[PDB]
Amino acid sequence: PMFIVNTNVPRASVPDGFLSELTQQLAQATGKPPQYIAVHVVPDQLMAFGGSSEPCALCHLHSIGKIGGAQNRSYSKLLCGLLAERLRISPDRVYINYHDMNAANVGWNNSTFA
Amino acid sequence: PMFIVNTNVPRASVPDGFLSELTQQLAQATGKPPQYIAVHVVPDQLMAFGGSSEPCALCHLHSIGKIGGAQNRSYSKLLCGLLAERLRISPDRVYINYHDMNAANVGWNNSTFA
Amino acid sequence: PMFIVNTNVPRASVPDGFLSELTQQLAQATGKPPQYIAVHVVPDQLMAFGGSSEPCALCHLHSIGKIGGAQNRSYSKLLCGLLAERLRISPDRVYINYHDMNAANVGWNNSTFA
Repeated sequence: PMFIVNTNVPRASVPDGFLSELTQQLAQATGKPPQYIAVHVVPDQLMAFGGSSEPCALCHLHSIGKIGGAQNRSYSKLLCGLLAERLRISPDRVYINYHDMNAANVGWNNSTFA
Repeated sequence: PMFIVNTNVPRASVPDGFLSELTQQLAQATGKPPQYIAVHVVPDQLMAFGGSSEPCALCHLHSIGKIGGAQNRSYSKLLCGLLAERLRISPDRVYINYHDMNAANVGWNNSTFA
Repeated sequence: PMFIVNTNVPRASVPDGFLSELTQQLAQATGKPPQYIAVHVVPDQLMAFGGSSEPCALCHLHSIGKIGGAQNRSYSKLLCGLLAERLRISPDRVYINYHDMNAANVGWNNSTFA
């Protein structure tokens, strides 16, 4: 899995430990080994949500499998909860796009996962 | 819907009001309410288009529906026009990727849009 | 085609000439003219891979065709090789997502590629 969060929250408001927390919680939610989880946080962005520059987050989760209606609801509750608790972003100002990647379309370690 | 523009144009060259203009124009183009439109502009990037570094833009539009051949031509005319007028980016140095998202694959407000 | 590399490697560690080298190597690999290749490098990012903040890269290649099992293996060896040689990133700390775009879903120059 690969997770990115783009946010207008400033860098100083991203707490120490946040990447590690994202890694751990995504491993557990997806079932994937922690070694395969990559996370990326991009603060200080020029963004708006509904026209407003109040705190918001625009995100993507790419995964080989483990994407589907029920799973994605669970991920959204998890990830919105973390963004609310840690970055003080309202859940209704978060979008997360879920992308089910075929293994042949993910490169890693000089090859692909097919 | 959510829209990102990655550009090498400097931040000071992004005019005041630009995020709002994008929000408004995308609401009208997609037909979705402005409350549901999110926009993200990433200036000052290290980029090349066709081997050169004049102003350029690499973009993505993620929408739940409202993506298709004729719609996308109209969005491209609209968005290239805005990037030309406001950021002085030639239309032949813009790529926009259109992504039709399923509602179950978009998280928001602790759940999905399904 | 367009390629993005997000990395925690600092900007000063990105060699002069890297954008041009990516352009040329991707033109050759995809078989597309260099004029149609766009590249975007994003250093200094807050990211982790497997929980670790050692050097890593998270990448995307969007192409209208020229995406498939064997092609993507070849791209991954090429790109991991460049990231190792030029940015000193371990291949096993690189993900590259390959996205085969429909021509009608790519805007350019006021229209689409359809």
